[PDB]
Amino acid sequence: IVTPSGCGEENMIGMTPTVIAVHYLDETEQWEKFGLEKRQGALELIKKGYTQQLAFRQPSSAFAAFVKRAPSTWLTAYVVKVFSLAVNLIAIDSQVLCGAVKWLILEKQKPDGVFQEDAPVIHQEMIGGLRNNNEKDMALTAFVLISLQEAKDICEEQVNSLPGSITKAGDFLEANYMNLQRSYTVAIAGYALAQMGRLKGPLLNKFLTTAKDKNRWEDPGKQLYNVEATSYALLALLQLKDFDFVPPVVRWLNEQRYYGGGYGSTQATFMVFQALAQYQKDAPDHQELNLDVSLQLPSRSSKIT
Amino acid sequence: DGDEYFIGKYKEKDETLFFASYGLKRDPCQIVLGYKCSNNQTHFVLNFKTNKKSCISAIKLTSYPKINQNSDLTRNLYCQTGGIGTDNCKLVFKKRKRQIAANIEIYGIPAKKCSFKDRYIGADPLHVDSYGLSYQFDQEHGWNLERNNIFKDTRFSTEVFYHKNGLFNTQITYLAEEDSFSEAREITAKDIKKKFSIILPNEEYKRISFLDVYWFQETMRKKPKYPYIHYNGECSNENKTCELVFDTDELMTYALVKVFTNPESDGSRLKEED
Amino acid sequence: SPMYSIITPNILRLESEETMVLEAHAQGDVPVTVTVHDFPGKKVLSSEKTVLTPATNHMGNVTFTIPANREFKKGRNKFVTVQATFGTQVVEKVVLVSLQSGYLFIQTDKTIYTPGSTVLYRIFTVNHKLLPVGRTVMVNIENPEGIPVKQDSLSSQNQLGVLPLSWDIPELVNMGQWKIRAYYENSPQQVFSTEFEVKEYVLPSFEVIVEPTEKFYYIYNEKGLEVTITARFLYGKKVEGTAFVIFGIQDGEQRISLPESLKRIPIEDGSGEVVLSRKVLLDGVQNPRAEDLVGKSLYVSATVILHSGSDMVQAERSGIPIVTSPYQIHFTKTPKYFKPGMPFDLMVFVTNPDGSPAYRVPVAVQGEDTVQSLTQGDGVAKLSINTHPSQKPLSITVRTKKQELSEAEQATRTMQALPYSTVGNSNNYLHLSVLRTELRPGETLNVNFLLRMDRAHEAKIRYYTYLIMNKGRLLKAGRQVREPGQDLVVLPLSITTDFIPSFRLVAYYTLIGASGQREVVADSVWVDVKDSCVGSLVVKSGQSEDRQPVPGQQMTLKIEGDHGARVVLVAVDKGVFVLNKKNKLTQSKIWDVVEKADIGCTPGSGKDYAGVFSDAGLTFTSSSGQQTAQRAELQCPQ
Ligand SMILES: *[C@@H]1O[C@H](CO)[C@@H](O[C@@H]2O[C@H](CO)[C@@H](O[C@@H]3O[C@H](CO)[C@@H](O)[C@H](O)[C@@H]3O)[C@H](O)[C@H]2NC(C)=O)[C@H](O)[C@H]1NC(C)=O
Ligand SMILES: *[C@@H]1O[C@H](CO[C@@H]2O[C@H](CO)[C@@H](O[C@@H]3O[C@H](CO)[C@@H](O)[C@H](O)[C@@H]3O)[C@H](O)[C@H]2NC(C)=O)[C@@H](O)[C@H](O)[C@H]1NC(C)=O
Repeated sequence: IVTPSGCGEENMIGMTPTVIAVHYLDETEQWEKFGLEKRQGALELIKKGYTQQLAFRQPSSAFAAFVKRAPSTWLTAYVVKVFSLAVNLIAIDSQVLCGAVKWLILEKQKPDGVFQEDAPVIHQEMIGGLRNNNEKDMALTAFVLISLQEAKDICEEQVNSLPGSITKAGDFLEANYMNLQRSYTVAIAGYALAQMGRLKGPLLNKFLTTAKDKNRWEDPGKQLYNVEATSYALLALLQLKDFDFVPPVVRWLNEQRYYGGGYGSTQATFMVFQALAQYQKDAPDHQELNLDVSLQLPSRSSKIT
Repeated sequence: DGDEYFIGKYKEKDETLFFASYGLKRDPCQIVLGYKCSNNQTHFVLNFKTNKKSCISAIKLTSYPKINQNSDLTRNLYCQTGGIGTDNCKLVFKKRKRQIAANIEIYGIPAKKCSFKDRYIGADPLHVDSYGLSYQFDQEHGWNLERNNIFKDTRFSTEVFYHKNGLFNTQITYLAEEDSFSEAREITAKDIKKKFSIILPNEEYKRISFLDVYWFQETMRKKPKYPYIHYNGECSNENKTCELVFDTDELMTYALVKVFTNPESDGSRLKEED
Repeated sequence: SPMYSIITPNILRLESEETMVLEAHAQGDVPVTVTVHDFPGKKVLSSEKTVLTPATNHMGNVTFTIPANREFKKGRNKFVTVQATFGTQVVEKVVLVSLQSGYLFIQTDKTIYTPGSTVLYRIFTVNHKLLPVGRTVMVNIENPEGIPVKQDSLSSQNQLGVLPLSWDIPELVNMGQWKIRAYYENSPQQVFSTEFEVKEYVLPSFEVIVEPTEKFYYIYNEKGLEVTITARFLYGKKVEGTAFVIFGIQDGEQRISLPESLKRIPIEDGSGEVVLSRKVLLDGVQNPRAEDLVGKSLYVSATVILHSGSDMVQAERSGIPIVTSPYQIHFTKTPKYFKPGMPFDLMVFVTNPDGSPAYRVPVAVQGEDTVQSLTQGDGVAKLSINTHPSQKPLSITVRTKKQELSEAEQATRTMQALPYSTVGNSNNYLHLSVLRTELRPGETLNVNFLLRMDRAHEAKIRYYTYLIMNKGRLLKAGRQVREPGQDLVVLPLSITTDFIPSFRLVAYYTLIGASGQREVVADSVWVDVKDSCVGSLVVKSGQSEDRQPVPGQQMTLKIEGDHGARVVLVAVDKGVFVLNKKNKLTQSKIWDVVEKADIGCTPGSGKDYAGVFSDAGLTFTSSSGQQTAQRAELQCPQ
């Protein structure tokens, strides 16, 4: 729980952990040992931060740190995803988010379907995995595609090019999955492709064999990357509904016991918490069991089923 | 193996409303989970009704022992009230002196996405219709033909009526080989009244050439009273939106329509017959 | 400044009626809107509006009904956020909902069955008002191993609470304790049980009871233990036969028999006289000290054979206690907190050491003198002791001054009491002490509102608001003015048939603690009523008791009951009670089930006002920020 204060960029850093904690508690049904309506104050501060973010609105129906500064594509996608994930507690602006989605699709995207950013964010802590300038373009495209698919459930009646942009991005990233070096980008690209269902065959090989030790997508520094990639894997498996590899990685997750804290350890925490929330929501208490047991007797004509 | 009678299309990814084995020689049945019977020498009626927010998708009855009689000569299963797409139907099945047992499973799908467009279309509808039978054409005029292996009935001249797996089917009027299938439309239960109409595009590449209708309807008797489906006006090139009205003696439960388009069509199709 | 607060029950049930109370301390017509919406999140369930009346001093006689929702469903339990707004300010609180939507009373026609018969049972689906309600029930019949052999699901819509079901026992079946487990369709954890025998038996022709002249046992008896045999036919006549009597000791999960005390006696005209000598009992065990038998009970197993050698009636009076003192003291219905300065009455429950209440027995104190009382039919005595005004804890024991008895046979037990945490050291308490008598419907109870404030601000308490909590609901509310100069007021409450089995009478009033600051002083007292029916259902014969009934004859039964009630009859032989009298339906069982499911277990007067209401089962919240805790389970701890 951190008080939301600062500029447009700083408000996200201030109020993101409270938002992720509130959603995780809501989905996990573990509110009984958190404070007995501390959610009231948490959501009041969240609404205050939402009003502060709205105060820096731009004519393009997007959001940014400065009123005069052009919005960033990654920042717009992150804001859209965060506001779309919170559509069950408080009222959220509908037309503004749809306009931001249309601006991202029609303007901040090449005709081939590749999204390109022009204004990098001021702060260097919330960038996450984009610090290394090796595969920035396709990583940005995948993140934008994920945010757009997350927001697809509402703004479809206001955007008509969204299915076309999604198809273009998926068909373009299908052929680029074999030319990736860093591991966590491989994981996130696999998750993005599996979101629609374009992760099958040799791609899974790169998810299984190319990964180091089949469970850790480690990189020099930024340990959170690992769990981030971990979460991606779970989501992909949860999209494919496979129980072969999920329990071991879930058990490995609990051995870390990380709850944020540090320099720019916010985006990864949000992604892992939302992945865990989806995991809890989708995974049943058991595995599928539906038997249809019949028997036949040489003395009875009917089949007893 | 057993005699399997089908209403609707089976789906492998859905759940069953219930499943019970019924002794057809019992008088009366056992009320399982709260559903009533009516058993006679010639009839077996199940007044099933569910208490879940879902709509019936299919019904399958398996009769024992297997008796070598074709199922397409007449009709055996039908929901007298309601039917497929509703939450309950009065399911009537006619028995025989040899059949002594039955096994009834009924499937339902969530009422939210209560649609059948994903199962009656198949992969390629261009050559295969909803019945799963291939299309046959004649070289006399390069058009379609007629099938004579299922249950059919006629009332007036040039009237087509087909009944298979609880599906009632009609074609107006005939289809050419070179025509390209465009799309399809569905009608839910909430949009169904005693009389209703449709509006379809008839401009540029969307010129109407051939239409087909598949539906599920109720019966008050073993012999049904077919709805009086007739086209109103002329689907000419001038009127941009063509319309079609339906007059029903018995209330319908589901409706599916497929659209066939050909810009080169003249808007009229009829053989040189009188 | 105008002052506002909320009064709500600690737990509310789905598909029922709940009542909250509002008070204004703000004369004037002010509307209040109460909104119930689900938790977690903000999704609306219900909304009600009501305007207060200055002429009525603004009591909240406002109710709501929680919707019969369906998406409430697994995982951890669920909470509900209840909100109130009197136009200008907002007060909300978290409350717990209960899957225990009601009670299911499964009653079978018998207790023991044979393979090849029919189990007939009725499920009575009541709600927390013991009233018929329509729900859906899932019933399972479990074998003695623990796996169901049949399951069913019925509905109680327009059935008036009676769900009659049946089951056929196969002729090739397993013998033992068969179970019926029925629970509401919405609550899979609300399992109600009914265990019945399946055995290969035959009807006994008489009941034998073995009764002691002294219902306990004493270590230092110089004569022995005398038990007598009453073998009477099930139609109330007298027998002629012989009997075999053996004894034993009821240790931990075992039974030790004494073949030396294997006696045979002639039952002389439905009577026997068996004497167990002390030497035989001493020789039964190998303990040099008899005092080591304290804490263990004996059992007498008798078996009476008729002179015809026909029937075989083995009866056991298990649990004959061996105690130095024949009286045992309890603190079950006595609070664990004492009131300094205020006289602290104690609810004394002295009984025979196996739970049966005593009678005409006094109570004594080590230091106090000349103070004694008497025990009425229920088994509760009364006393009054003045307490130390300081913070010294009080630990006292109950002694007995019964005549014709030795001073070494007086029981004792140390009791721990904790001082109340008065806010601001105001020394302001509350005591709703009631005179202990036999409470009956249609009578008047003179409830006393004991008061102890200071002369500085005693005259500023204009009125007292009392609330009655019965079966976990606010039964009634009321007010009584308190003019200055009065230290005691009496409320002649007309106790009706709706106060059964008990009622927590809690009282609350506002206060200012030493500087312009809001406080609430409140307390509740446990009051129990004699446990008769809420209605009046009796059965008798319409004849004039001319002569005895004869087999095959008709009698015109007379049944007296309510109007619009559905009475179900069951005629069952007492031979099943001979073979197995366990698990029988009685109104006392119904009231015990209610009490075990009641929201309160501690008598009241907790550490603080929040503890006071937690014991009383209430949630108070106001704009000042004062709030109580919450509980998530269904039954009280331990
Ligand atoms: C054998 O039993 C079946 C039922 O299991 C009988 O079928 C039922 O027959 C009755 C009377 O013929 C039909 O009732 C009709 O109801 C309409 C409603 O308006 C009414 O207008 C008609 O005049 C008639 O009373 C009922 O619909 C029918 N049920 C089905 C499912 O067909 C059958 O008649 C019996 N055969 C015998 C007794 O020979
Ligand atoms: C496309 O529309 C065609 C014409 O519409 C029908 O006919 C007349 C116009 O020809 C419509 O208006 C009527 O005009 C009359 C004067 O001729 C008026 O007296 C009358 O009150 C009415 O206003 C009429 O509403 C419309 N329907 C009918 C049933 O007449 C039609 O002929 C074509 O079939 C249609 N194309 C389709 C249906 O595919």
